[PDB]
Amino acid sequence: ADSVRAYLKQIGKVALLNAEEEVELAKRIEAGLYATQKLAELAEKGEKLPVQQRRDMQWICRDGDRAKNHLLEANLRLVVSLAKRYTGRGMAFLDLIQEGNLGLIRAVEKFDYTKGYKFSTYATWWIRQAITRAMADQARTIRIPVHMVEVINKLGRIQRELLQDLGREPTPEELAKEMDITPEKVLEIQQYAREPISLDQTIGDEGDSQLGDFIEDSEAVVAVDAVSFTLLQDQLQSVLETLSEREAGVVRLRFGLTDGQPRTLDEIGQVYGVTRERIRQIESKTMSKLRHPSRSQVLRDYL
Amino acid sequence: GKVIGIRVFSREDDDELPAGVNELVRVYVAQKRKISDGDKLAGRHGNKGVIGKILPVEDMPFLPDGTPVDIILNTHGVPRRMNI
Amino acid sequence: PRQVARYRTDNGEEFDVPFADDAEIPGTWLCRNGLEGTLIEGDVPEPKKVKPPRTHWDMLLERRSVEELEELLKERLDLIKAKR
Amino acid sequence: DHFGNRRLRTVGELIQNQIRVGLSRMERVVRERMTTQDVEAITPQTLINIRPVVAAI
DNA sequence: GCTTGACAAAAGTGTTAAATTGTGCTATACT
Repeated sequence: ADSVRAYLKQIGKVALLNAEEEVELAKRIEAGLYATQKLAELAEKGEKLPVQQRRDMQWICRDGDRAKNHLLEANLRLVVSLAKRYTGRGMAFLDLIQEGNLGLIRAVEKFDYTKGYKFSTYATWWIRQAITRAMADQARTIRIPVHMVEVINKLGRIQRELLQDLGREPTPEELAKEMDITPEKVLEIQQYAREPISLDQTIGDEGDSQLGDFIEDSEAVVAVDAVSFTLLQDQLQSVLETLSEREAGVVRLRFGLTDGQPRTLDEIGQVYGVTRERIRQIESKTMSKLRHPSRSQVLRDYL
Repeated sequence: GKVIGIRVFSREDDDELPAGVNELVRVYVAQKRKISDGDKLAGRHGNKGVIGKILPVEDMPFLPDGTPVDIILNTHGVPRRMNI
Repeated sequence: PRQVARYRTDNGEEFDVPFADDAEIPGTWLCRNGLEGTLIEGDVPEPKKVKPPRTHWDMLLERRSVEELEELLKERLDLIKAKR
Repeated sequence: DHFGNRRLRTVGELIQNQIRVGLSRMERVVRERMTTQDVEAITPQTLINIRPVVAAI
């Protein structure tokens, strides 16, 4: 019927461990890693080992991995008991659990049986950190680096504390002072904290229309402009006719009317085979010719 | 219409605007709406209807005083419907 | 102006990626397949980051000295021998 | 059911009920906070996070 | 109608110093 129900029915099958069992599995795991590394190093160093012993070490690995899997499957309950507290914060319960299990896996990889501390003591750190670190990396549709998620929560903490002391929402100055940062920074920070809204929401009454329907596509073509723009190209064509054959081409290349990419004086002078200063001189005269009332009066309307 | 008032909320002037907002101004425009053909009139008895036309006061059914009538209402209330 | 470069994916699929004639041609290209592809002609100079991802062995070596591990392995082996 | 069985919440009353949700869930936060927090090292200000209260109204 | 050398601004390019960003970690016990 329900999935989260199923996961619990299976982890509940595994038998919890006592302090003594944890160390034994811990030992078997470390023996499994060293045994596996020893076999790999001996081939690198051109060394051999007793046949029977070498085959014994290989089995140490099979027993080591069973220890690793067994250790995890026992403390899965601990992951859930920690994952309950972070529900409703923008992350599905299961996702919290799985991320907790990821943290749990690392704890097993770094746990130390020689310290004599109960396993749950050191695993809670990693499992806890694994979940929190996950939320900062996944809870927001627009991701924010953990350090920024870190400061945002710190600011909200100061805000909530300052809110409780003063009896009024602390201003950017009060909030910046207590946090030892510029008021403009807290403002820039307060902009980052905002989360997006759903276009598929229904702002119209009784589902008359979703919110997305009211969004303009400002990039869409404007029919009247595409026609005026087309008439402007045609009108410039005539204006180009009044200029010199070479003089018209210089204006085209200088602004890129023909190929759509402008050209510097040198490049323009390179196609006409003259100095880059000569092109500068020619262009200036074209503009003067273009500013003449006869040639220029027609194009003012196009602003 | 005409512009009545303007409310300017700046940032230099401390004020208090949502994060990022520098200046906030609102303009209030008023309009004097003459009763125009198409508007919806109605009495207190549920009778309602639009303004189909507005005749000059000259060509309007007027009493012997020369006192023109203001509005001409057809007999909406069919029998049984009443609207007494 | 268009340069036509072909990359080869690990699974065996090939892709054509048009580039500009003037610009440099990369040696590896993120392809439609979703995998990295090496170009066929032009030499690769592929400077692999060569960052070895941290493994469980690295986390164990930094707490157990090889001697402590050797002693543990003897305990385990002396234990398996006894079981026989 | 019957017509007379209608109660009719007044403005002040249905406002109070919304406060109940704010206070009750505020106590649900203080219960969790006091266990993890060190004893005598916490005060009403540290245990009380009125966010669900103000956000409720 | 064109070019020269000056000069400048503007555009790049290589070399460095912040800053930004991602990952690892925290050992009473806690299932």
